[PDB]
Amino acid sequence: VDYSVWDHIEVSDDEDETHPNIDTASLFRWRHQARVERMEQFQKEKE
Amino acid sequence: WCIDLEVEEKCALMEQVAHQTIVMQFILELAKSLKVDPRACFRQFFTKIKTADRQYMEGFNDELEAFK
Amino acid sequence: IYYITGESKEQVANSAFVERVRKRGFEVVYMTEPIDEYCVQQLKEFDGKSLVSVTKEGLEL
Amino acid sequence: RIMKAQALRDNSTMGYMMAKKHLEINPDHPIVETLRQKAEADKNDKAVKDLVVLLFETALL
Amino acid sequence: RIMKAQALRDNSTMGYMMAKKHLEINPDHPIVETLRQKAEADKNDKAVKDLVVLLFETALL
Amino acid sequence: YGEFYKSLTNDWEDHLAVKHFSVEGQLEFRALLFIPRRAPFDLFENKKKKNNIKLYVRRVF
Amino acid sequence: NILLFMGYMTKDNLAIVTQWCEGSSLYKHLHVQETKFQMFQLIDIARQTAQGMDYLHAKNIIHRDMKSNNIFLHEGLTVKIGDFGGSVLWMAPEVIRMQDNNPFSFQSDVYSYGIVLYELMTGELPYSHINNRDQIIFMVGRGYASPDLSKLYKNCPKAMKRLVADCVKKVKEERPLFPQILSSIELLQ
Repeated sequence: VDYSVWDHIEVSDDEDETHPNIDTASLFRWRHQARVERMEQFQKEKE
Repeated sequence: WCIDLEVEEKCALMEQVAHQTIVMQFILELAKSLKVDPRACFRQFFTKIKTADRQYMEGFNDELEAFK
Repeated sequence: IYYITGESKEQVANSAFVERVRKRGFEVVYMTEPIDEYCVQQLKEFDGKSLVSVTKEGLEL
Repeated sequence: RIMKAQALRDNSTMGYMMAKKHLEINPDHPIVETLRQKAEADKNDKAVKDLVVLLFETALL
Repeated sequence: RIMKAQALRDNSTMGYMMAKKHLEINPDHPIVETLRQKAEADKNDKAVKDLVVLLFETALL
Repeated sequence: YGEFYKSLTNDWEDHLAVKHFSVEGQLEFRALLFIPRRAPFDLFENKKKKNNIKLYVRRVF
Repeated sequence: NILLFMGYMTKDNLAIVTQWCEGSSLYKHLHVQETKFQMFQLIDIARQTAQGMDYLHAKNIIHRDMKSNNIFLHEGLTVKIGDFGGSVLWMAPEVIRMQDNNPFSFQSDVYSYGIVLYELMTGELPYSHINNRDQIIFMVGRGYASPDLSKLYKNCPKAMKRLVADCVKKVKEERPLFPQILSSIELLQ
């Protein structure tokens, strides 16, 4: 019964990992931005 | 039905009309007093220990039995 | 977008802040619920247009 | 006051629940003494009608 | 009005979120025109001081 | 205790008061209960009650 | 017959959707209005934002142009980093130049933290009297400029004013010190 396919998932808009010294609503939009830019550089690497 | 045999009827079955009618008639008065359906508003409120069930129930049992 | 918040529709509609914007043919939004304050704190603009309170200093018409 | 200020009012039910007012007058007071003397001199006086409301509003506040 | 009426909010720290009241007068309206005539004769006259508290109270209300 | 409270709570200040006791019988628990000197900023704002009493068995959390 | 005993004694609500304070920018707090708090609170909001930056940088997350405005100050001892924020930029010279198009490295934000720490210490813009746009752009980009220590408050003790002076010296340096900066400021409290 291997569950290793589920081991690592990235979720922007997660309330369980907001730092208390940061505006929570700023961090979600800011963490979403990093995901999309990482993906676009990897799409460019495929080109 | 409590009207049906008022001359002759046995106490237990009419005391159950008292119970049914007081509980339902209170609900219907609240359903006029509010927007609610009598299925949506509900007998969770019958848990209350309050004197308004005990004193008033027997007062109206006497009134509604005696007058007819 | 011009708006005003208060205890009821008619109390807002009669309120002393509103006469000039009515006379000049503008449209005032009425916001008559306690929860409106909490959404208006965050809805600073709509469709690129800012929301301006009729009951604040520096009101530009 | 408090119920009207709640964010999650459930406003229809409270609109039924709000309880009604009784007005109390001070028999010894120059105002009540005067208003009575005025209302006894003319029961239908428009001045006592205009008075009774102005007086009443002050007591709401 | 709404923040003052909350059951479980500490309003002691309101000092940074309470706004300050700016009073505005109708230059056209008779009472304010008369008040510049009244104030003209004596700047220190208490009778005009007494209006500017009564009018303020009436405007607050 | 006073330095333990600061260690458990990350507070600067010394505890307001302490209870320390042991319950006998089949349930053998020991407990410290500290009252803070000043109420925490977010005492009611949180989604759920924020970790105030921590449960240990044989000194592992 | 059916009329009496009307009163119905319903439930009451105590659940509150607590308002959040619209935070001030430090520009709002320092220049644009001049709202005053005791210097220990100013060092506390430095610690609070340094913890925020420390918790942040552990995730390889970089926002360019960290500034005194994009931070918000709220009710209680409460200061908290945001994104809302010619225009008033603060920069490491590596970012200014055309040379490398991703000047993404953490040191930039550390030095930009050092700039906002000097805003906390000065309560007035760095370079506010010294320059117009040509000199402040050119001399900084050439690595050839410093804001004056004249505006940095002498009500600070030696411990933190020296650490802030090291926050000027970091322009010369490549050191991503944030957890150790955090240790240093924390312990110096």
